[PDB]
Amino acid sequence: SKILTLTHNVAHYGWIPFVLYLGWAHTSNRPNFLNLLSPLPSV
Amino acid sequence: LTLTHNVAHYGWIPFVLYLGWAHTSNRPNFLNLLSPLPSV
Amino acid sequence: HSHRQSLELVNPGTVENLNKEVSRDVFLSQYFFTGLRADLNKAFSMNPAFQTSHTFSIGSQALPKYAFSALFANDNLFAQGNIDNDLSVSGRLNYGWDKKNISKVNLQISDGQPTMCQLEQDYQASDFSVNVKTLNPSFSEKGEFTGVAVASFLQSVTPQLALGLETLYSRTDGSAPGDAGVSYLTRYVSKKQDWIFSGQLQANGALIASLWRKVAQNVEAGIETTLQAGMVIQPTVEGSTTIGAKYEYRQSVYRGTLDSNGKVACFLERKVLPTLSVLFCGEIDHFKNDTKIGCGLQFETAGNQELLMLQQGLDADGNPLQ
Amino acid sequence: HSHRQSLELVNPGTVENLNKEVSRDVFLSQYFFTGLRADLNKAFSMNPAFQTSHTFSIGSQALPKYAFSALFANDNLFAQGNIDNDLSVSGRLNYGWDKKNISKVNLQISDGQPTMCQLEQDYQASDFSVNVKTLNPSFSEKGEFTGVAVASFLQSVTPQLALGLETLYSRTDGSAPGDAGVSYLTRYVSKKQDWIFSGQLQANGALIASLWRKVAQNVEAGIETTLQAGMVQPTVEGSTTIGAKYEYRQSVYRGTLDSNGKVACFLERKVLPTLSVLFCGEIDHFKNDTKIGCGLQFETAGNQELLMLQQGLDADGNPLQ
Amino acid sequence: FQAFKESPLYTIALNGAFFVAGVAFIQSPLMDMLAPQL
Amino acid sequence: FQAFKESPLYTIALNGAFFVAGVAFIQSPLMDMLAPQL
Amino acid sequence: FVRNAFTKSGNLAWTLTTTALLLGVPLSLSILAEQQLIEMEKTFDLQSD
Amino acid sequence: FVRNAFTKSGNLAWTLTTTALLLGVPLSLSILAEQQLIEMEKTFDLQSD
Amino acid sequence: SEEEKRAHQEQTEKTLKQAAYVAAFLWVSPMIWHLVKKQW
Amino acid sequence: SEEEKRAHQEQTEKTLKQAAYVAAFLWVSPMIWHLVKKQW
Ligand SMILES: CCCCCCCCCCC
Ligand SMILES: CCCCCCCCCCC
Ligand SMILES: CCCCCCCCCCC
Repeated sequence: SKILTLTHNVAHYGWIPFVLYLGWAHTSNRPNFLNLLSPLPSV
Repeated sequence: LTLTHNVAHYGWIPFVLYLGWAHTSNRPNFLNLLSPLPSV
Repeated sequence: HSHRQSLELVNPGTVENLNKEVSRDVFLSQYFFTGLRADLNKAFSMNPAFQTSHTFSIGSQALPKYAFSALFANDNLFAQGNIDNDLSVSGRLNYGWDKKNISKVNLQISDGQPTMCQLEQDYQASDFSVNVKTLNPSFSEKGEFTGVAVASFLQSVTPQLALGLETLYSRTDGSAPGDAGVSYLTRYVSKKQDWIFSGQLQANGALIASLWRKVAQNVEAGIETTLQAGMVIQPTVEGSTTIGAKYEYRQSVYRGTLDSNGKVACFLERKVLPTLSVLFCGEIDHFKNDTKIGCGLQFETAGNQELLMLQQGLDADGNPLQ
Repeated sequence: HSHRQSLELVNPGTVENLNKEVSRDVFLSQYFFTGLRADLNKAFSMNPAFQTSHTFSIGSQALPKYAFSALFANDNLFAQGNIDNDLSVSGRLNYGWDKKNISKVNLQISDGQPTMCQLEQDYQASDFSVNVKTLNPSFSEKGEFTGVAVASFLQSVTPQLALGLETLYSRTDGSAPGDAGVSYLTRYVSKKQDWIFSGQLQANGALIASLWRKVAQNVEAGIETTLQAGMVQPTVEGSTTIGAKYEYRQSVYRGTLDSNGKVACFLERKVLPTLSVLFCGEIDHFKNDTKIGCGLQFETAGNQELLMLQQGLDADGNPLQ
Repeated sequence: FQAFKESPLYTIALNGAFFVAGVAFIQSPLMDMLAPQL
Repeated sequence: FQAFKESPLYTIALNGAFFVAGVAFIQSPLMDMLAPQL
Repeated sequence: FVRNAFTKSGNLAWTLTTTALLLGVPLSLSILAEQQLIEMEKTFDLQSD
Repeated sequence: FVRNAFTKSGNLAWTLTTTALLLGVPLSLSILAEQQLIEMEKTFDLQSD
Repeated sequence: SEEEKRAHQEQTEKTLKQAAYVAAFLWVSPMIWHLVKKQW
Repeated sequence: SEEEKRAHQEQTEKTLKQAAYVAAFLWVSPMIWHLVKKQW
């Protein structure tokens, strides 16, 4: 695709957002971005 | 006694051990005095 | 070909798990670290298994200064990502077409260095196990394979004995002919399954032998011997022998090791809380007169109230398990 | 000398203990080590106080690999010996003529090295303290003193304020004339005795100021500032450190921050009545390195009475109080 | 300015400020909140 | 022989003897004695 | 300069986190052991009556 | 030759002692914690009957 | 030169084919063991 | 250089005598401060 040809040297930084989104779409609580990224017991 | 000056400092720790040993009521033996194990 | 079910052979393990009980359970090579370490991890789900992690380290050459991770795993998928403080990204993707057929992809991308890749296909049949993988594949102009390809096969010849072999093929530059190498494998498990023997006869002249034994319900023991042959125009054989034991309880795991080169080591994990444990490892090399110390901690949290209560043990409304 | 007894002054302590509470109780410079360590003590008496010790160590430059020690101490005598691996023998001998007049000897004899000696006389009056100390004395054939000689004086001028001074005289070579230096001291203890200030004006241009405070019955705190003067053109070298100590029934914690970027901690946990486990760790944020030490201490006894007493069950009788 | 940062007076001023602020923190009631009641 | 001690057969025999002695010790009841009843 | 402002904040967060962990974990263990001793002695005093 | 044998014996006793200390102190701590857990469970069993 | 590459390639191809034959014999082997054990 | 050493020795002797003088003044200090506090 054109997007894959335009961005190839920075396309590997979107892998960990994809794993975070895949985990987030299966949770019943569905926490926010800072709750996903923080190590504290956010609940 | 003045010609043994070079090795006379190895008798200080036996003197402290004897000073302690003469004041104990138990009076343990030499191997027990030098043994870390409880060893009453 | 009719009495295989009459023979009633079971599937052996994988070639990767040939000496798992000695190498990765009793011995402390996979657990030893140096310096100070802190690993904080959080769990958001349990049946689709979503987790994140943070790692802090100082005083070691292997571990990064900081790393962030995330993993997701349902019954036929496993994804993982990881990024360091030098901005190196690692990925992983296992997909199981069945419970006997798994395809694995493993990438590693860092700036200023070439991209590392690794592909693998695993197949576990009723009484044998095949595994073919490929480390750093590439192709030339004419269409010649470059990099190293490994294939292995393991077969149960009797309900306790297993025999196998493993082939290798490395062609580094692509303007030279490739190499080859064949290993030979053996694994014998006792009838009571209380001791396991495993031996290898590798392509690079090595020879590894291992023995595991389960002493009590809390104590295991192991011994491993490695002999490696080489050249200086003269023969040269380098040998080693390691012996160890593992004691596991409800609140602590202990591992201790002796070596024939004059090294003694220990590893202790001490669970001072249901969500907090303290690690200690120490070594003494009696041949060189030096030591290594590591101290660390592990902290587990949760991302919702049900998981918080379950990992505390209070369960629903302060009523524990039964 | 008529109204001193109406003034009602007290003894101001010693010069050596001028900042004892900050420097040797709250801070962890005397306790920090690196590597692995083990101490095995053994007691034979309590009122005449006879003890032995064994020490094992690996991974540090300060500690020796092995050392054996023994000490004896009654109400007016103190003897101590110590031998390491490689055969370095060290000795110590105090003797109190009175309860306030102590003479001290201190020898250290190692092979291939000159003998080190140190003499000291300590005197504590009703409202002042004197201390004369000679480090490595020598005399030539002509009759010239060679070595270091220190004399101190500390006077209580108020029930809370103490002032004093310290004089040094060092003549190393014996051919060139020696040099002298004068320090000035100050110690102020509060009226309720919950905070203490100490200050020094050293002969090397240094300036040390300290403050101690007892926050609760288990918590103490401290802060110390050092300014050094050097000629590298004048240069000033300085550090400021702050710390706290938490004492409980079976654990002592010490933790320290520093203005050069270092943090450190020290923990001693008594896992048994006769066993302790020590941990100390340091992170230097300016240089990005670390130090770790782990060790243990074991205390035993040499007779049944002391063995039962340190276990806590005094024979058939109850522990009671 | 940047000429004052290389002067020897900067170390003296910085360590004096550190000592005064630390003494004021230690004698404050903020130090009492760091002692647990147990 | 000291000439035997320079051979690779010395290391082979030493590690083989260590392995068979360790296997005999592990399968002996001394290893059962090394596990406390608790 | 924006990324130069971000990198120093990341390093500052790393230093604050590791300083707080090293100074705080052993003190927390000490306070936990003291709380368990107080609870055990209170249960003994309740068993006395 | 007697002093060399004494040197070898002392240098062997040091290695045996430090090996025994490093291997046996954390195992002893682990066994001690297990015994205290079993004793606490026995007190809970005595309270539960 | 070039003539030593053919010997190396022939030897490596021979090694790979020998490994394949050993794997086939290993797959056959349980029935052979059963036949020998039932005969004796 | 013997006349250079006499200035150094004179200076160190003067330093020691000045230290003795301020020690004597420190000993007589509490009565002086008591008189000042009582008069003031
Ligand atoms: C090397 C000194 C050991 C002790 C000697 C003193 C013995 C005193 C005997 C009193 C009759
Ligand atoms: C009585 C001899 C041992 C004590 C030392 C006294 C001298 C004091 C130090 C030198 C002035
Ligand atoms: C040659 C391998 C080891 C032989 C001995 C096995 C253990 C037998 C039981 C020992 C009591």
